[PDB]
Amino acid sequence: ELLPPIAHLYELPISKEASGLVHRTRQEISDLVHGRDKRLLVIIGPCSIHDPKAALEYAERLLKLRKQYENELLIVMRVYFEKPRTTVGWKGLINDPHLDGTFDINFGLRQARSLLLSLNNMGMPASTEFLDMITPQYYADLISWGAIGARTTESQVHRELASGLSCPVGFKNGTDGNLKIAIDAIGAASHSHHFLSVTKAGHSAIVHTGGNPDCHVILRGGKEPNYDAEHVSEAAEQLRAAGVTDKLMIDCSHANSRKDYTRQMEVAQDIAAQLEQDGGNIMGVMVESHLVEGRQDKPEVYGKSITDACIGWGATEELLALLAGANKKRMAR
Amino acid sequence: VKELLPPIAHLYELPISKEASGLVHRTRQEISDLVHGRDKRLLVIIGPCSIHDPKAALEYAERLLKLRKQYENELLIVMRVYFEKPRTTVGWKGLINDPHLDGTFDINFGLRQARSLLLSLNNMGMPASTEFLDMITPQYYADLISWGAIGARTTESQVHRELASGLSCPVGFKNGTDGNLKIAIDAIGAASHSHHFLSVTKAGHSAIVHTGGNPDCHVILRGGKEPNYDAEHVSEAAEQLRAAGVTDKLMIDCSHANSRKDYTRQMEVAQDIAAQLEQDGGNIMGVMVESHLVEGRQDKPEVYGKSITDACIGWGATEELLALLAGANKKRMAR
Amino acid sequence: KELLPPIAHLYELPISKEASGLVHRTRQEISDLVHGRDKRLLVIIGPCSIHDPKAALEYAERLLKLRKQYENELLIVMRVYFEKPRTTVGWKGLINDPHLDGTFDINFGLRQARSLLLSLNNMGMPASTEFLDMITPQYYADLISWGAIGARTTESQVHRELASGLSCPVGFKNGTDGNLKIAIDAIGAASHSHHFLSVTKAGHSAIVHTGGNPDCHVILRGGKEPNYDAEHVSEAAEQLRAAGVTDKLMIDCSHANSRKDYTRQMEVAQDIAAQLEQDGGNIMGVMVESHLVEGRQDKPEVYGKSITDACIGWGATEELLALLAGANKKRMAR
Amino acid sequence: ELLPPIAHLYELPISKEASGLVHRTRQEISDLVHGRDKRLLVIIGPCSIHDPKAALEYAERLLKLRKQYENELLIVMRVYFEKPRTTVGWKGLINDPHLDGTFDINFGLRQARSLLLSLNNMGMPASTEFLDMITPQYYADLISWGAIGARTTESQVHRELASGLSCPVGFKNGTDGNLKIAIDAIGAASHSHHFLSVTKAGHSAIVHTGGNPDCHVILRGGKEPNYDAEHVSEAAEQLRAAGVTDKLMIDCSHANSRKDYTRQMEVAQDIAAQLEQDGGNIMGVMVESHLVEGRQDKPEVYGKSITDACIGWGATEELLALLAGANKKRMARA
Ligand SMILES: C[C@H](OP(=O)(O)O)C(=O)O
Ligand SMILES: C[C@H](OP(=O)(O)O)C(=O)O
Ligand SMILES: C[C@H](OP(=O)(O)O)C(=O)O
Ligand SMILES: C[C@H](OP(=O)(O)O)C(=O)O
Ligand SMILES: [Mn+2]
Ligand SMILES: [Mn+2]
Ligand SMILES: [Mn+2]
Ligand SMILES: [Mn+2]
Repeated sequence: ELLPPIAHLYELPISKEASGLVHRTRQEISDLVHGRDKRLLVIIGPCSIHDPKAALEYAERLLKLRKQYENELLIVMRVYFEKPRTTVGWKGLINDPHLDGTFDINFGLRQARSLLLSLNNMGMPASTEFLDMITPQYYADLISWGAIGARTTESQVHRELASGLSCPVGFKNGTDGNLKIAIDAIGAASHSHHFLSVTKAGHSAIVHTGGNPDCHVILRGGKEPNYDAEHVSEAAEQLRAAGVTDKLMIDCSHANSRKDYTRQMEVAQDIAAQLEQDGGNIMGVMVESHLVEGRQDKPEVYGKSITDACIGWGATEELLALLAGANKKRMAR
Repeated sequence: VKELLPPIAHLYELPISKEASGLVHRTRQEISDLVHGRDKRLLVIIGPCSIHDPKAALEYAERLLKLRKQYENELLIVMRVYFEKPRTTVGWKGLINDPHLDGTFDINFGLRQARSLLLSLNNMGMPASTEFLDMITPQYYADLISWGAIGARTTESQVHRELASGLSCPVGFKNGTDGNLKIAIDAIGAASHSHHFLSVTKAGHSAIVHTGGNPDCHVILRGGKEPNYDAEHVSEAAEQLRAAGVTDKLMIDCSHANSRKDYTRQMEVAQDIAAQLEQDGGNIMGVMVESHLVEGRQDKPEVYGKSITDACIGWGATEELLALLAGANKKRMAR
Repeated sequence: KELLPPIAHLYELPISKEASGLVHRTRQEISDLVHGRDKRLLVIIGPCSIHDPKAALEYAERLLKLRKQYENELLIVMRVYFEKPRTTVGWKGLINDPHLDGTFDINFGLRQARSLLLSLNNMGMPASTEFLDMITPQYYADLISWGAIGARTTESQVHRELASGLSCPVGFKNGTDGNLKIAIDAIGAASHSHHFLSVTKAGHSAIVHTGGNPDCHVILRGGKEPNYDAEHVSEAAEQLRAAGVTDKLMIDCSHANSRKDYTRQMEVAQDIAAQLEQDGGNIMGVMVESHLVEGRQDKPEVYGKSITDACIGWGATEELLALLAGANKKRMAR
Repeated sequence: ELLPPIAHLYELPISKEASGLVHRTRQEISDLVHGRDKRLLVIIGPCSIHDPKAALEYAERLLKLRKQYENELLIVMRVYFEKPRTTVGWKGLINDPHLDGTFDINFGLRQARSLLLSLNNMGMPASTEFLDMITPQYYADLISWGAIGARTTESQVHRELASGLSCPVGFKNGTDGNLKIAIDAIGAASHSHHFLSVTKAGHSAIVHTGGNPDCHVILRGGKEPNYDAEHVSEAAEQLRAAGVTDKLMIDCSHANSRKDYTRQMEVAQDIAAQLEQDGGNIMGVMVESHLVEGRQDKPEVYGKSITDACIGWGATEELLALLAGANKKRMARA
């Protein structure tokens, strides 16, 4: 029997501190999306959260780099709770918290909220992919930035959802490299919509959204990678042609790394080079990172991904120093 | 946030009848048989791109009904009764979302009107098909639907695969808007399995549902960068379907990216399909045709029985096309 | 079983401009009687219980002409009782068992009740009922111009709570053995704001915060002995004033005041008429159990005849209203 | 914005131990009601719970007597969360937990469940008055015995509620002494009913109850006390005449004590004397007891009632020893 959002909000109300961090971080990101600040947003963390203990440890380490680079980078943790599978598979912590096919969703949602509250309370803002239609009411108030995945960008119900989120939202290009669907998606999500959704009390209702002003595109690769300068420039021209923001984000992972975690660094280096030469259209990057590098099918090793392979903590330090140094130069112009 | 009546309210005013229930049951089975190769009739999903007027749709049904009966040994005719439309950016999302066509978004009326029409259609002997786009609306009218599509833009979406996994009707997954067929094959795999996810009950309250899987899914070739209707394309698709361990019987959409911005090309496509059915065409179990009383399209709903969404062929062309397919499939069935 | 929420019935049967206006008006007009601003006599009259809408519509049609005829002396409002409190067990009314066969088709019952109430208000006839259940009122309350809380539930806090949140005037009946203080206590209670659990138009439980009902009053319905007469009214008015609440009250001609003998309602009416002639300043209303055809029956075989408490018939009803109208015309002249 | 029962059941699931205690205690009480065991049920504790700390402390002390006297008495704590007022007033911990007019009902219901779980976990079963229609779904699973109050015994919605409780239920005679309404009530509650109620998920629904076979009456005084032998005998005769159990419970407090806390001991002494002589129709008693005696308007003194005045802990030890000694003799005859 599903507990409604209000049950979880009662046990874990948002705090003054978390509320302020979310509010502030959303604004700060808005400023990047609309070209009012030239810091580089960095969405970085695990492909998926499967352990909260490890995620809290990861956050603790990342928090120090968030503070150290705060003049060059705006660091936000990937705290992904919902995973889109190619066919079937584990859909994430909310759907299957115990990782055993028991689908204890009430526990999952509790655990997700708790972790998010803790993260915000320690000073680390959170980001996630919004995949399910009904789960967001549980934890959305604790999210500073949202992704709509490559597999759902073209979907109208996801564009509808985005249109009503209070956080900035990144739409990824399609799994074969279609960028126009993400540009279309900003157009869609920036408008007001009417559709069916569920309330904080667990009942279905008609909602009227005001539109999300702060959407942007994410280059995640397709058949071929789309990260490089030619690709960014091409994208920016298409964005301007559609009358939407020409500031975009580049995913170092996934189709841009050809599903090879050791290539995220190459992509980061290419981005760094663009930031040095010009790179005026770049406002963010995305990196799949964890305590320990690689991936594993069963959750045997602590702080190691059970979804997409991540770079480890050492490589993570390198990468952030690389980007911070490069962006400091861009901001000096 | 505005008041929404739960499904049970609409089920109370418009309960399914013995007859509609039996037609739905029977038609789902009949389609299952096509999907799994037990019957060589050709499913034909045919009707408007979208329903915007119930009067016209009832009239269209009246005429189509006679052909459904006339061709029942060769074709299994089912009407397109599409209530939910996926836009490229923004636009009118269909009768449920905006029944009045004026931006009033009177969804309670929409859902009532949709159920009423569907009940009337089934009652007169015409089965109905629609695209399932929204997650929460299906509980309102799903019991009146004999076949469902998941659109090109949502086939890759996991929530749509989940929804499909719990529908009691056969379901067609369309290839992607640029021609990706693997996403539809992946989608059958997904939807055929059991899933656990959040959904809303007949009473309007969110809940965890545990679906049993949908064994009757299949692929639809709707074009992409290049059309995928012809024999080479069908054969390539059947090989990929067999490789994935799912049914190699598929459906071909004559409309959309296969007709490539001419409604009248649907006839060319139908002719090509007819030729395949004559030569061999063993992998084809269905086709899809965008048809209305009057041909073409219009931005405003000024002309009766003319589409306000994608352009359709008219009634005359519709008669030609069905006779063509019937004649051709009679031959395939004789071998 | 799957209960439809109030909004489902409100969608099919929205209140009309006309019904809405009649309800609003009639509640005000009654308020005026309760607080002594108008000397017309409220008359709550109709069947003990509604078991057939056809008959009730026919009854209303006839009563409507007397309501118009006597509108300067009487304010006539129909008893349209959907919920019945049993001594032990029994048929609890149309909402609970509409088919009268123990099928308990409550969704139908509530639909039928609302439909009837809408039709009644639409034709010009205001409606009254006893509010017994906690959750049913959300379905039809908007169509009710006056409400009773029964003798068996007046002392109950959940009924006082419910009353506190009704937008219509409410009569509290004295207890089944004649206790009047519980009804006076009940006005105190219901006049204040309350917080308690209730169900929304959407069918979900919720905390409600009521504003209080300023239009409550007492009803004398008999006990071990009848309490209708002048000595009893005077005694009651003194107790009401002592508690700081309205000393205008209503007298039930039926039930314990008639000693469960329908032919005595007329005696009681005559005694009330005499009081209205002599003085009767504390009386603002009466209650009469009336139908098309007099008496009662266990099974619903005869049309327009009660299956609950025995009622007077249409002829006697015409007599009684003329009696009260004539008597009250005199009181108003003073 | 009201949380549904499932939210509280998720945070505070019933334990194996509490579940077993409830199950067992309900059976043991059933046995008393139907004359299969001659122990004396004792419902004892505060008039109302306003502080959980004090209630847990009270329980701790009572638990030792429950164990000491377990062969003669079956002791169960009064843990009353809902209070019926004469007019207006504080309605109990659930309605206003903070005691300040903030009506924080979500907190109240949480606190009530938590306290009840703790009580059952330590070995102390709980009893309460069921007043509200929607609150029971929150805490009912933790209750071993239920009362329907003097003010609501005649009410059909309370008889309906009772008909679906899994615990034995005592119906009190009316505030002026009417016993027949309680006998009628057992008749009613023992039958199946159909009515509207709210689910564990917080949505309204139609419920079909199976009937409660374990109801009995409670003598709690009226205009005059009804505790004595003549009154018991007279009640038993009426009970037998109605075909329901002639084993009853006697409240030492309220009308019987004449609203005087000191008086309860007298009543207990009279009951003890009946148990010695014969007292075959008595299965239970009710006592209003707390740490400290008397009452107070504001919650200034710890463990002292803010509702009806209670006897203190000392007097409580005296009373239980009195009843235990007396009932040991009754049980020896057999
Ligand atoms: C899988 C997902 O990215 P996508 O494949 O949607 O680009 C993710 O962010 O890990
Ligand atoms: C729009 C939809 O088709 P799709 O573009 O998903 O093939 C339809 O059938 O009208
Ligand atoms: C039963 C009820 O009267 P009461 O007994 O509450 O005075 C009625 O008016 O039918
Ligand atoms: C007040 C209530 O009992 P009653 O007055 O119903 O006998 C109680 O037990 O506190
Ligand atoms: Mn990933
Ligand atoms: Mn179309
Ligand atoms: Mn009556
Ligand atoms: Mn008390």
